[PDB]
Amino acid sequence: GISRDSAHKRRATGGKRKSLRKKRKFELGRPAANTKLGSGRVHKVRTRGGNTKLRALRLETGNFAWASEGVARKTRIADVVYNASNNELVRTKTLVKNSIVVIDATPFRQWYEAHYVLPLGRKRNPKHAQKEDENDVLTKKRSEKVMKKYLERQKYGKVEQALEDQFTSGRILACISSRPGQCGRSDGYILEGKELEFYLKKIKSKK
Amino acid sequence: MADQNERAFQKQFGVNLNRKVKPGITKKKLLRRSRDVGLGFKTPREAIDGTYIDKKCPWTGDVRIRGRILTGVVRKAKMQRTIVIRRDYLHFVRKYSRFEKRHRNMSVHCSPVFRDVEHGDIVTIGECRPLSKTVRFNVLKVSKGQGAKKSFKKY
Amino acid sequence: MARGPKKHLKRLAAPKAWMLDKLGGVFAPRPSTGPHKLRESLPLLIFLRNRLKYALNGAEVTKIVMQRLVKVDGKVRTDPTYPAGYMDVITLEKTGEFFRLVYDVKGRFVIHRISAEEAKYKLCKVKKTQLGAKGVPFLVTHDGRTIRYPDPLIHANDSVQVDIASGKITDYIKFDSGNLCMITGGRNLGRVGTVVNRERHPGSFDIVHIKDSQGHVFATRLTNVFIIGKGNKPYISLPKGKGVKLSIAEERDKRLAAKTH
RNA sequence: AUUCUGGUUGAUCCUGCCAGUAGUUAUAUGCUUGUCUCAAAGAUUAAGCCAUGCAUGUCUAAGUACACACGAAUUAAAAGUGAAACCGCAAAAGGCUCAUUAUAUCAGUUAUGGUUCCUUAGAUCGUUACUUGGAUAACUGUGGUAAUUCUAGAGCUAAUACAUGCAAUUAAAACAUGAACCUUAUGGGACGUGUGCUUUUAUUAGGCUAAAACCAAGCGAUCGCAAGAUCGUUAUAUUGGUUGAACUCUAGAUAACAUGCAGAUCGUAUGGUCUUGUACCGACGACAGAUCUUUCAAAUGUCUGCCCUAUCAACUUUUGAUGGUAGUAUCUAGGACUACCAUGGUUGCAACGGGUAACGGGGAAUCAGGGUUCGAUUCCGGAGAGGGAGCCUGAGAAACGGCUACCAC
RNA sequence: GUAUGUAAGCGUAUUACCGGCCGGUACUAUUACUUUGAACAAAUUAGAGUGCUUAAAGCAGGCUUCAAAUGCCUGAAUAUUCUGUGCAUGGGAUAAUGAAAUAAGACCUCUGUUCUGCU
RNA sequence: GCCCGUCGCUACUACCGAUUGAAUUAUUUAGUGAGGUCUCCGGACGUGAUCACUGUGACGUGUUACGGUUGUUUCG
RNA sequence: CUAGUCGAUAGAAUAAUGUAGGUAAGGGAAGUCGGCAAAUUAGAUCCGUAACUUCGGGAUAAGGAUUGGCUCUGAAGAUUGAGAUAGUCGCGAUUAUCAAUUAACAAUCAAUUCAGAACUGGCACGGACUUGGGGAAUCCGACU
Repeated sequence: GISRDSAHKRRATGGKRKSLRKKRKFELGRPAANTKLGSGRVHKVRTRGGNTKLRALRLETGNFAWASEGVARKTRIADVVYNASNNELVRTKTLVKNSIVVIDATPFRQWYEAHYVLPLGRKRNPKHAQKEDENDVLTKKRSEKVMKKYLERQKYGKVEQALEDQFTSGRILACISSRPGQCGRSDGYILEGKELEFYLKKIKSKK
Repeated sequence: MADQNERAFQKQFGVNLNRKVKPGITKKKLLRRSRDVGLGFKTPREAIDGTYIDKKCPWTGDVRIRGRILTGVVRKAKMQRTIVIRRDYLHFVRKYSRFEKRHRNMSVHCSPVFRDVEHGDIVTIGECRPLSKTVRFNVLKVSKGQGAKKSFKKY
Repeated sequence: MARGPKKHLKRLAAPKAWMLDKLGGVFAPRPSTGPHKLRESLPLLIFLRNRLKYALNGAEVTKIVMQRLVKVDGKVRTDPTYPAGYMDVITLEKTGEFFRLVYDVKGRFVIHRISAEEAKYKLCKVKKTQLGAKGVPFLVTHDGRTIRYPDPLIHANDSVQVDIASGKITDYIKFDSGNLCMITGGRNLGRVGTVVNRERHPGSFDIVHIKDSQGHVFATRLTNVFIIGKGNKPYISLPKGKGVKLSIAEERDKRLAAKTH
């Protein structure tokens, strides 16, 4: 294998410090995940003894947080549009850390209608004019405190219009925050404020 | 210096725009938790209201300054966010009880809050975590930086 | 953990405050990861065989600790090479032994007996004050003993007095320049009191300026102090004459005074 | 003992040496050689090859016994011994080596807020078979092979081995939310669930000078019939730390996420309980595991300090050179390494280059100091088991009295 | 009588405050140098003790005890090679460095004719 | 009186040398690959469920209790 | 393609030798006066370059790797820059300053050569054509 030490790499002015204790077991690193977006597989391996680090391969889904509240919802990752550095990881569609991935916009719609009674996004009327079962679970009037609690609530549904265009189309972007190669998950959060409006210039203008 | 020029996006990790629902309104006049070293060194005022990102910055990154603390002089500053400083000392021989002019050279990293450091300015130095293959220090304070003769004066 | 973990220790590399011999043997006892550190501890094979001199050889120790005679700090500690460091109470009831560990004027250890009531309590330092362990609060002592939920005014770098048969704290004293102290493991180690000054180094390792009762000033780093009481007010029975660190001629004065010739 | 002595020259004095005599744990060898107190070691050339020998397992009252080998059998006790055989941990310590290596190893002072960890312990488990499943060694028996150093088929049989999980494995409670409620407010939910521990981000508060004017609730209370506007004191702008601070730490909260886990163990010695209900109870553990602390640690950094040459004066980016930044791996820093980016680190203060019959060091021998020589070799530290290289298992080797390759013999 | 080698007063940050001349606290251009130090394995060297019969050792042993031994202890120190760099402190000679000449001479400060507010 | 140098004798040293020379050295540019770890896949045998095979225990013969050199689609 | 030619005696027939274009399992100069006919090399990019030099070479030295088709991203330009701001008429129509912009901005059109990467095939790759074998020496004559 190849170790992760300084066995290579001539010292600071050019010359070659040659050998000095050829090899050690602990000082090595293994071949990486290279996790394509797939159908959710996983593998177990020994680490430095006792610890069980879990890597990911051929992964499908994950749970992803929200910005202004920290609302973590699990949903199927659809696809990818962008990775941060290696375009030769973009084209093969490989799951890495904090790359620009589009996910779902589905479960955040139904989860939020307690606080965000106005449904996000605006679904098409004349084919979805029937409710299965939307309009009753929006308000219901409750004859009680919770609808009255939702009156001083829904004062925070002043969200960004760009995701409101994106929620009504049903494909939101997000940023997978955790490490795929340390715990075997795809855990993240939606980019909302400033890097959301930034990276579309990195995508739609380069489209 | 930066208008966030990067092929990815750069941001100080650990903060988020939380907009309406909040315990009170903790504006803090900027969403940037600027820490301090607290070892007697005053913080630079530009660090708190900075737009620079600099994950390896000792004030604003995932860094806590460790080790010892020293002073010295700087020679080269071409490389990015990184200057080339120089220290002086002596050596005690056995044959003569006499001394010499030898020196070492440690390359060091800069936050851009000490923008425009030149030859031969005077810069104190403090230690931190390894950055990349040589850099285990970080610049503390432009303390004097004054050559009253050749370097530090306009013309 | 790499090709080790150094499961031996030969002659001449043990700390020579053990009063360890040279001839014949080629090894130290090498204690096993107990409630104190390596160079600070003082095990049973060192004390009982060579200075208490009630066990003749090492195989003589293999009976007495396995016949359950010696118990230290209430626990029997049946392993013979238990490290048994500083400020610990050797609770040997036969024939009423009751020993502890106080460092000498000469920095070594002394065969010295305490009382049974002095065996009930003991004094102990702390290193940090911790929040996060069960449930919210915690406190870590110096000797591997733990305190959960202490009184909230005792901060770190203090010395508290506990009953070993219980899990409570019976007394604590402050970190003040009017207190009786003990130096543990320095050049000036083994002097009682009588500190008046400290200078906080701005990063790091503040040394403390500790004087004696006769005006001789001395110092060491902060890892050696053991605050052992108030102004001329100890909390233990003391060893011989009070850590005074006299001259060699004054040490030769006891060579001529308290001798028969 | 801050010590000289002979020789040039016909004869003189001089610089200059050379020779002499001193010790020398520094090895050999020559001769001699009564007693003794102690006692260096196939390092040097050759890290060359090797017949045989041997340097490694271990059992307690207590993990598992069906051993005729039997103690015992009117204690079927089997507790003896347990040879076995599954297990438990260890086998990475020491000891042998100086062959590679040069600001590297190391010396020292020094970080781990930039990480992990076998075990002692120290707090440390009220979150529907219950005290379940199946299956194997020994043990027999059939064998085999050209083979002493290996090994099949069959019959079996256990667990503190494995698989699975309940009678308190239990929820009340506490408690978030929907919910019996109903009301204007430091007012109010009956109940369904949710309630362990870690994995994972995200969010939140993360270490806080003093008065009002004023106004949204209009709170105790005030104007007032009251609404509701005024003002106003106390608990209340109540999380830790070196206390040098995002220590992103075990803490506190929100939000979900997967995957396990949550002692079906045991004997000494039995008891309180007799309702003999084998219901309820003794200390225990050599016991197992999780949480944290601790200890011994190890592996990279931090500074200063290394031997010789100008017939080495400029070096390093082939395919990383020096930094940017994201990311990967890795137990973690990180050009460690991929990709994108900048055009740099270094040097006459002997840099890069070669060379050494050079492992560093604690240290060793000689005099008046200053020393120059060396120090393979019991202490310490770093390394290798023919030449080299991968790697299992485990906490821990890149291990060689473990295995694998090739190569040598 | 004399001497001066002694401390205070006196040609002046002999610092600001609360204390009984006397404690605590506001609170200082640097180095190199040197001061006392701190930290920092022995072992060896030096070596303090010490009649292993002496030595080289070694840390043993010494002891009305003589007729019982209860018979306390001394011990196993101390610094140099535990050179150095760097980490405290004393000191202000030497050795340089260091302001105020395209302009700061200051304001102890009621201090703003700035504004950053900050709880 | 010392004493200078070719020259020839004789011995020895060392250097230059056509011979593109001769062994040996520690690296090293690229040219095929042992053998492993990871991994795409493969998936013997050996099962548990199961359509289903049949006895008795059962049910209304079949199914299962109990099981089979049980076969077969089923699904792991 | 555009223009123009079948004009070279003929239908037939698989003998030598000759005439020219070839491949031939082994070894590869033994062959012969002699390595002469004849074979390998040939393009381009990437290194990698020895002795002797008049310091312009020798230099294509030698010594090598690499080279399809198909599917893509990365780069090298040109014209209008874009153009706030306040109102008018009735969103139509109408009236203006210029920082940041803006590095392949925002509209628009653009040559062609690069710089990489996935995947795949006689396992042949400049596929035919264009087109070099090389190396120490001697002796000439300098050279074109």
